[PDB]
Amino acid sequence: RRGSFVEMVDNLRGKSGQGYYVEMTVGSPPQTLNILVDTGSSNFAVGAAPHPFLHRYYQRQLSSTYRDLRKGVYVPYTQGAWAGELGTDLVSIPHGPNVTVRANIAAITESDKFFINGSNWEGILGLAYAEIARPDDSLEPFFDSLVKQTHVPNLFSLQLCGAVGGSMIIGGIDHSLYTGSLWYTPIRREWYYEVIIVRVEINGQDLKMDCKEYNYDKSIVDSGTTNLRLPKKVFEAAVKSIKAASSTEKFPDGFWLGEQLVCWQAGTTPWNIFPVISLYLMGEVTNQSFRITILPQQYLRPVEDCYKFAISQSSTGTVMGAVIMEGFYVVFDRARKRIGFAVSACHVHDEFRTAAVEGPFVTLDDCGYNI
Repeated sequence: RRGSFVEMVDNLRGKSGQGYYVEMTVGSPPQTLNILVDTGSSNFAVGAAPHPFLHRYYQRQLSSTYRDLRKGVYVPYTQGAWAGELGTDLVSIPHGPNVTVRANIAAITESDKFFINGSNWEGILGLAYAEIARPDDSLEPFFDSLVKQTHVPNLFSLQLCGAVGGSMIIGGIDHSLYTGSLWYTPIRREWYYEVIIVRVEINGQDLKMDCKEYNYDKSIVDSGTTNLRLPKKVFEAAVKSIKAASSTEKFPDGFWLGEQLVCWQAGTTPWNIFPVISLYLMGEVTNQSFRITILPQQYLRPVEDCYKFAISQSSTGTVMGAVIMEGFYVVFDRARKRIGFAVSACHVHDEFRTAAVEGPFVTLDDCGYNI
């Protein structure tokens, strides 16, 4: 649905490179917890046992509405790992829809390199599809349950604002979160939020690769990942191109690898020397595509003026992480098996440049990886 979701606006907080989170309550009576919003996974899991980096955690023994599934689960992430016990309980989202649903919950009892010290989040809400749920696809993911048990429409939208805060609009599309119009790309397959990139540009200049290279072996939208991550081949070409475009200043070879910071006196970052990056995505009409363009203010992340280069290599395909998303209002329109992009009303920019979403472009031919 469309309108004004004034109670849901600004319901996200983050700690800069540590993830965006929403407040949720579980159990009876309600226990409160901060939950990482992760479009790149499908399990709802919460710490359920003391751990050095948890201020609080879920206490199953205090919930009258708790139920044990008498089954264990473990998950490894691109980053870390946790193990737990499956169960169900009542779940609410205070600054969300006014509903309460029964959902599956992994009670996290052991973990390594998962809970980030000082992140202030205690759990994870995987918003992807059941196909990538652990132990298997029979564990209904949270959002599925929310849609089946209430009249919340099958759809949510995300405006992540860098600098961390933002908005998770559950069930609708809030028009005050974007300017211009919304462009949609088909979701290739309901597992991850898979999309297809058909062309890449650095400051208008085409990288000029077979478009299969761009989606090998998949391209995804993943709010649980900080960086823009590109297949090694695409990554090398892009960094070459980006180096060429910012030559008026030279940087340690290890800046381009994420291994070193770079700094400028306060408020003098030479943004203009850095090119803009553009991904063309497949449109909904045949042979049409559209373009999203991000600024250096997106791929150069600030670090407690200092910056880390937030584009990196991947062997698991393209991950359009938070670097990409912070430019845009992103609509995960699941009812319609599409994802929408519009210019974020909150994205960070200077006076000379802004993120963009333009289209349509005629595009010939095939870009998706097949098994």
